[PDB]
This record gives sequence, C-alpha cells and structure tokens, in this order.
Amino acid sequence: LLKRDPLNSMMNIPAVLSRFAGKGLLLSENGYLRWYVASMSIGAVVVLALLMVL
Amino acid sequence: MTITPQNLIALLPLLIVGLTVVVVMLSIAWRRNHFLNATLSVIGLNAALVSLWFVGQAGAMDVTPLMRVDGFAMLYTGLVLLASLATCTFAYPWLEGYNDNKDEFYLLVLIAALGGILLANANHLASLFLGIELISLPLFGLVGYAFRQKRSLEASIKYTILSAAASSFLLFGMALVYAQSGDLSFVALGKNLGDGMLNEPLLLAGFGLMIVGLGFKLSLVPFHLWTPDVYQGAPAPVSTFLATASKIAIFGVVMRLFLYAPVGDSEAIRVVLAIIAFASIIFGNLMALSQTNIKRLLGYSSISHLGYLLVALIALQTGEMSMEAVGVYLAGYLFSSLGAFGVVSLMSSPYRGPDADSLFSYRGLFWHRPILAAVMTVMMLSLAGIPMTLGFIGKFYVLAVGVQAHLWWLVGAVVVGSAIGLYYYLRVAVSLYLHAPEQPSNWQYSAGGIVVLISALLVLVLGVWPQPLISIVRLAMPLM
Amino acid sequence: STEVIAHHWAFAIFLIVAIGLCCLMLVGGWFLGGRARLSAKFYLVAMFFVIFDVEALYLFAWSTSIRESGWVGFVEAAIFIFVLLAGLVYLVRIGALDWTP
Amino acid sequence: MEFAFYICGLIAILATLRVITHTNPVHALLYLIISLLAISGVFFSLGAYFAGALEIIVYAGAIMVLFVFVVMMLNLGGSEIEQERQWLKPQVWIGPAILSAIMLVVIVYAILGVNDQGIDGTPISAKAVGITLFGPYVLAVELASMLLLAGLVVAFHVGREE
Amino acid sequence: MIPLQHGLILAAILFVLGLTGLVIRRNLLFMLIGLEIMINASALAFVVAGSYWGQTDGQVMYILAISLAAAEASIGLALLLQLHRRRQNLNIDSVSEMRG
Ligand SMILES: CCCCCCCCCCCCCCCCCC(=O)OC[C@H](COP(=O)(O)OCCN)OC(=O)CCCCCCCCCCCCCCCCC
Ligand SMILES: CCCCCCCCCCCCCCCCCC(=O)OC[C@H](COP(=O)(O)OCCN)OC(=O)CCCCCCCCCCCCCCCCC
Ligand SMILES: CCCCCCCCCCCCCCCCCCCC
Ligand SMILES: CCCCCCCCCCCCCCCCCCCC
Repeated sequence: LLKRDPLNSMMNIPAVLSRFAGKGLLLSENGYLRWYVASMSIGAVVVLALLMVL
Repeated sequence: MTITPQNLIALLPLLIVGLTVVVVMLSIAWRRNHFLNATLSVIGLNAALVSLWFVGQAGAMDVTPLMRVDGFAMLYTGLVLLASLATCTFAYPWLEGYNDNKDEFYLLVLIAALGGILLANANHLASLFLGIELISLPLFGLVGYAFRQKRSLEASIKYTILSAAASSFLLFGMALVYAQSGDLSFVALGKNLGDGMLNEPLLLAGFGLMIVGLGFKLSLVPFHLWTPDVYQGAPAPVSTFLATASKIAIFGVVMRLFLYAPVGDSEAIRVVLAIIAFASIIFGNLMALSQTNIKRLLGYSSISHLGYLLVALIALQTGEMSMEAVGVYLAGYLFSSLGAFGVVSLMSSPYRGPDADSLFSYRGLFWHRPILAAVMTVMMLSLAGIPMTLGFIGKFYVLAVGVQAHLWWLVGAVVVGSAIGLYYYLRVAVSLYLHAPEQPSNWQYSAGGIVVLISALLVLVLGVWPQPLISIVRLAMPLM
Repeated sequence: STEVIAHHWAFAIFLIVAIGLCCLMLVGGWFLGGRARLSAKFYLVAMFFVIFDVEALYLFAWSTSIRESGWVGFVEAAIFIFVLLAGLVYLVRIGALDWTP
Repeated sequence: MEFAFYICGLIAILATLRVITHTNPVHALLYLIISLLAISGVFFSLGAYFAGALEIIVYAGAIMVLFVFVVMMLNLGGSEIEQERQWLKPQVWIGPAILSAIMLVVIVYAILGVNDQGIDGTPISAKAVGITLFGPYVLAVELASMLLLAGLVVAFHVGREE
Repeated sequence: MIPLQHGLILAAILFVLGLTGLVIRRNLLFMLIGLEIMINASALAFVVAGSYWGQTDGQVMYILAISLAAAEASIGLALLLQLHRRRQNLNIDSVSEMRG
C-alpha cells in the first residue's frame, strides 16, 4: 500500500495546484484588446471600491 | 521659481540628451547614415552619463517647481542611460537587416531616455505625467518599428490603445487629487489634511486612478495583461528597453511620489498596494509555468519582479532601508534583464524581414553559441534569486525590508513565487544546455556580446561581493 | 455691470440673428420653387498641421506675455522655435512635405 | 454663466452618449465635435478662456479634422460592422454598462465628499497662463515640444505609403 | 457660484462614457474616438480643478493633456491606417494572434 509513496504524493499536491492555477490564469491572456481594456476597467473599479471601503 | 546657471549644471543630462536629439535629427536631415547617427546617439548618451559627475559635484537642489535633482535622481538617471545605451548597442545589429529607415530608432530611443531622465528628476504631477508620456510615445513607435511584421503591428496597436487608456486614467486621477489638494507638488498631496483625516475620499480616488495608470505602466496585476503580447511582438532591443528603462523610471518616480506625499503613509493605499503586490507576484510566477516562448516568459518574469519591488515599496514609511533595497534590486534586475534580452536580441539579429518568423529556439544554444548560453543561464539564475548572483542580493533586500515591517503575507508570497520562478527559470537554463536537432561577424555584434558578457560578470561579481553596489546605492539618497 | 452685460446681450443677439438668417434662407430655398482610397500624403499633411498647431498654441501663449517674461522667456522660446525649425528641416529634407516624390 | 454651464454640460453629455452608440463614423465625429464645442462653452463659463479657445482651435479644429481626414481617406461607408450592429444587442453592452455605472457611482461618491466653496468663475486670461507656462513650467514646455516631435516622427514612420 | 462637485461629476460622466465607448466598440476608430473622449474628460476635470482654486495650473495641464491627445491621435490614426492597409478591416478581434 505504501510503495507508491503517499507522503511524496501529498507533498507533490502543491505542484499540481500551482500548475492548475497557472493554466486558469493563462486562460485570461486571450489576446483580445477589448478584454484587456475591460480588465483594466475592472481593476480600476476594484481598486476604487477597496479604497472607498477602507 | 526661475532658472539659474547652477540649475543649468544640475540640468546637464536632460540638456545633453535633448541636444543629442536635435543633433541626430539634423544629421538625419543632412544624410541618412546609420553608423553616424547611431554613433552620435551613443556619444550623447555617454556624454550624459559622464555629466552625471558634474551634476553630483553641483549638489542636490530643486531645478524648477517641477524638477528636483539629488543622488536618487542621479542613480536612476544612470540606470535609464545605461539601459538606453544597451538598447542602442543591441539595436544596431538588429537594424542592419531592416529594409526601411534605420535612423528614427535612435531618435526615439533618445527621446524615451529623455523622458526617463525627467521621470528620475520629477517632483511634480506635471513632470510625472510628461515623463510617463515621453517614455510611452517613443515606445509606441519602437514597439511597432517593424510595422510590416504582423506581430509587431499587433503589439504596437495593443500598447498604444492600452497606454492611452492608462494615461487618461492617470490624468483623471491627478485631476481629482488637484481638486482635493490645490497644489501639484509631491510634498503637498495631502498636506492640507490633519487630525487623522488623511483618508480623504476624493484624494483616495485620485490616487487610486493614478495607481491604475502606474500599475499599467509597471505591469502590476490586474493591469498586467498587455505585458507578454507587447514583449513578444516588439523587436528584441525594444523589448530590452521596455523591460528595463521604462519600468525603472516609472518605479523611481512612484518611489518619490510615495516618499514625498503626506498621503503615502495612508493605510488604505498600503493595503491596496499589498493586495496588488501579492497578486502580482503570485500571478506573474504562475503564468510563466508553461511558457515556451522566451519573450512572454520574461514578461511574466517582469510582472513578478515588479511585484517584489512593490513589496519593497510598501514598507517605505515603516522601514528605513526600503529605498536602498529598491536601488540594489533595480541595479540587479537591470543587469539581469539586460543580459537576457541582449542574448535574445543577439540571437534574433539581423532582422530577417517581416515574413520570416522570429522564433528564438533557445534549446541547444550551448553547442553553437557557448558564451551566449553561459551569459543567458547566468541571467536565468540571477532572475531566480539564486546566490552568486546580484538578483539574490535584491531578493534578500526585499525579504529583509518585508521582515522589518512585518509584512508576512508579502514575505510568504515572495517565497512561493520565488519557488515557481526557480522552476521555470531552471527549465529555461537546462533547455539551453540540452541537445538541438539542427543548427553578423561585425564589431557591433561583438559589442553587444561584450555588453552581455560584462553584465554577466557584474552579476556574478556583485553577487559574490555586493558591498560596492550597496555603498554606491546608499551614497544616492534623496532629500528627506 | 451694464456695459459688459449689454455687450454680452449684443453678442447673443448677433449669434441668434445669424443662425436664424441662415436657417430662414435655407427654409425659403426649400419651400419656394416648383419641382419636377486616397494616398497617405493627406494624413501626413493633416498630422503635421495638428502637431505644428499645438506647438503654435505654445507660441500663442508666449506671445501675449512677452514683456512680463523677460529675456529668460525669450531664450526658452528661442530653444522651442529652434526645435520647431529642426523638426521642420527634418520633415522637409526627407521628402515628407514634398507632395510629389 | 450658471445656466450656460449646465446647458453646455447637458449638451456635451448627450452628444457623447450619441457618439458611443452611433454607427455612422461621420455622424459620430459630428456629434463629438458638438460635444467639444459644448465642453469649450463649459470652459468659457468657468473663466478658463484659454482652455476653451484651444478646445475649439485644437481639439475641435485640428485633431478631429485629422479624424475626418482619416475617415474620408478610408471611405468608411459602414461595411462589415454596420451589417452587424453587435454593440446594440444587450449581450455585448450591458456588462460594460454595469462596469461604467459602478465606476461612476464610486467616483461620484468620492466627489460628493470634498470641501466645496464653489467656483467663482473669475476669468483667468491667457496672459497669466503664458506667464506661468514660461515661468514655473519651462521644462514642461521644452519636453512637451520634444514629446510632440516624438509623436511626429512616430506617425510619419508608421503612416507612410511606400 | 458653480459648485466644484458638479463640474467634477460632469467630467466623470464624460470619462465613463468614453470608457464605455472604448470597450463596447470593436471598430478601432471608435476606440480612438473613445480615447479622445476620456482624455478630454480628464482635461476638463483638471480645468475645473484649476478654476476652483483660481490657478493657471489647470490650464497648463490642460495644454499638456491636449498635446498628449494630439500626438496620441496621430500615432493611433497612423496605426489604424497601417491596419487598414495590410488587412483591409478595422475589427481588432482579428488582431489577436499573441495569446496564452
Ligand atoms: C509538510 C508541510 C510543512 C512543511 C512545508 C515545507 C515547504 C517547502 C519545502 C517543500 C517544497 C515542496 C515543493 C513541491 C513541488 C516540487 C517541484 C516539482 O514537483 O517539480 C516537478 C514538476 C515538473 O515535472 P512534472 O511532474 O513532469 O511536471 C510536468 C510539467 N511539464 O514541477 C512542476 O510541475 C512545477 C510546479 C510549480 C513549482 C513547484 C511548486 C511550488 C509550490 C510552492 C512551494 C513553496 C512552499 C509553499 C507551502 C507548501 C505547503 C505547506
Ligand atoms: C435655448 C435652448 C437650447 C438651444 C440649443 C443650444 C444652444 C446653446 C446653449 C448653450 C450655450 C449658450 C448659453 C447662453 C449664454 C448667454 C450669455 C450668458 O449667459 O453669458 C454669461 C457668461 C458671461 O461671462 P461673465 O462675465 O462670467 O458673466 C457674468 C455677468 N457679470 O457667459 C460665460 O461665461 C460663457 C457663456 C457660454 C460660452 C459661450 C457659448 C458657447 C456655445 C457652445 C455651443 C455648443 C454647440 C451646441 C449645439 C446645440 C445642438 C446640439
Ligand atoms: C552561478 C555560477 C555559474 C553557473 C553556470 C554559468 C555558465 C557556465 C558554463 C560553462 C560551460 C558548461 C558546459 C556544460 C557541458 C555539458 C555537457 C554534458 C554532456 C553529457
Ligand atoms: C471575443 C472576445 C470578446 C471579449 C469581450 C470582453 C467583455 C468583458 C465584459 C466584462 C463585464 C464585467 C461586468 C461586471 C462584473 C462585476 C463587477 C467587476 C468585478 C468585481
């Protein structure tokens, strides 16, 4: 039962999480200028809302 | 105020670079000569770099209501001038293959260097806005210098529209800040507040829109999506300039803005910048995990490294070594990016027309270009914060600054992002040392190789002995 | 005041009567009577006009306050006009302003 | 000057709203020229006489002359986009509408909480602007000349014919 | 007796209308139109701020803003002309080759 090294697998789990997160973030680099402007507007809204809350 | 001959002595690199712009333009008007105009541009940039000595002998004082010249301005002027000189040196062999006019490149590089000098000496919202624009517009021209190439035209269009949007965001932010305050100087952005009322709503909104524009110009998340496309589509010397000089100058003027403003120690801006720095580090490292092109990989690298710089910036008021950490990190990152983008530019030169693909194909580089492979892997180690390299000294400075101010989330983010960077930087290095399936000779190509070799030797030597760099950064201290 | 508001009302009546006169002329013309890719040189010259026009606005702002700015302002505007003429010489000498090649 | 300011602002808002939704490029440019004249009237209402003069001289007399020049150079008769009308369908424009409405709400909430003594509208002449332009703002003028030179060189290099 | 808040609100309305026009229109010329609207709204906001404080600084930065606007419109229309020359359409969704 242990020959597959379960502790090594559980410590390699963060590498798989990082790979999945990198793929999910790279989905947002679609190359569309309208999406880039929309993301800048979204970030402006987010920054302003955070500054108004705090 | 007014203008003095002593103020003219403190004006020396700006005047020298502007005179070089006029001289090179008149020389192009006389006769289009590539070698002569490139020589005139590098002579003017070296003259400004030498006149930094006379600026230092003149002292530190306020040349205009707009400009303030001190040691910090000298250091960042020197960094921007070195980046511009390296850009010219890498650009000459690339421009040897360009069928259209090769002479406007150096004119635009000189004008962008002038904007970088203005940003280094900026002490005002007017000078900051003008320096940002004076960096951006020649970069619009340089990114799309090969407009017949489709990728470069795409990068130029994306950069132009997005940076016009960011400049308008920054302008509206300065408008709200000036409406709240009434003074445009850096020292008075929140001076008319008191008794714990530093979190003025209109001032916070104006600084937020300014943060939007500057975080575009610094590739900070979520204003970061332009960076890999513009870095890939642009010519490789343009990628060198855009990665080094623009980022260094804009971060320096952001450093002065957050040091001199009485609203720079507001907790809301501090938390917003902490969120942006955390997201920038993590996202820029995660998106470079599965990148096969070196330009997009270096763009995500720039995102992560500007996140590290922002972490060093957040602890400005709490800590005392934050500016010196930023200076050491910026010198190390400048040399590492100069070497990496110089290897890219030397292996992508001459420009073989707008039809042939500009793919790098870094695998197996050692077996036909061994010295470039050694320089490139030294840069890849240096960007990873691995010791024997100056990039490790910068990472150590960022970690020490974060530990001093108890920014533990940022310290953990720095460590996690450093591990992810270790993965992809080391993958690039071992791919350089693998085996490839299949596999210039002028003195300017040799000069570019000498530049990247000197950068590699500087990175190694100041990684094993960083005390001269620490001393000459601590000598460059702005007015308190 | 009285003279200033009178001049403002006179200018307003000037605008109103001019617009009404042109509109009435066109209405009378309509009612009366029985019934039955360019080259890049145009962009280049318009762009040159725009750039030299904003540099002209800088010179407009300087010209109305020459005596209050002194010889220092003359030196600064001389540098400005020298850069203007260097740009103009650069444009002419490379054939940008030549309509025919 | 109060009634002039509000009517010019309303006209500018309505003309800009017509600009961002129109499909004909020349009609959109005409509405934006109307908006620029309205914003110049706003400038004249607030005493910024030089700013309004340059708004009609340069913004509504040079830059969109260049825009109309480019539009008639391209002979844009509404091809391959006027046949679509994609931005008028809800699924394209409602999302950015909420984005801009939220940003406007946040900026308005920030604006309403500032010290406001009112604008007296005292006319700031172009002589004072020229004095400040060549006094405390010398390097701004020189580096703005360099900036316009850079834009000239860039636009010449990109917009050639060959 | 014109409030500063009203002028700033008008400028913010024009800025967000320009941003909406920049986002929702795929035509590159309408995006350049939106960029002109946003930078003119920023310049108007600065003029309002300078007129409230009774300073020429607002008009000076208005001048710098429109210098930037003129040069940016020049570069943007040159890039638009080049795009229409080499691909005959102004739809920017075609110009999306770099991704990932
Ligand atoms: C016991 C708990 C308490 C103590 C915790 C101590 C933490 C620090 C020390 C342990 C670090 C663990 C790192 C685990 C991953 C090691 C790297 C690895 O697995 O590399 C191999 C893999 C590439 O090979 P392959 O599997 O083929 O991937 C296909 C990709 N082409 O590489 C990849 O796929 C790259 C994946 C991204 C980079 C590696 C993952 C980094 C994650 C952050 C590490 C820092 C620690 C964060 C906290 C961990 C949890 C506490
Ligand atoms: C009637 C229904 C609507 C009809 C269509 C729209 C027509 C235009 C309406 C708006 C503009 C004109 C408003 C009326 C102005 C009349 C004069 C006036 O009120 O002047 C006051 C002030 C004078 O200056 P000041 O010295 O401060 O005066 C204080 C007095 N001691 O004045 C000032 O300070 C400046 C006054 C405004 C600036 C000059 C006029 C600008 C006009 C811009 C037009 C834009 C295009 C409109 C297109 C409409 C159709 C779409
Ligand atoms: C930071 C310390 C130095 C890091 C490395 C810098 C580059 C040194 C390059 C020297 C030459 C390397 C030769 C490798 C040959 C591999 C052959 C493998 C055969 C199976
Ligand atoms: C073919 C590619 C087309 C890309 C179109 C991109 C359109 C983006 C629209 C974004 C809409 C956001 C709406 C508001 C979201 C919630 C508020 C902001 C985040 C907190």
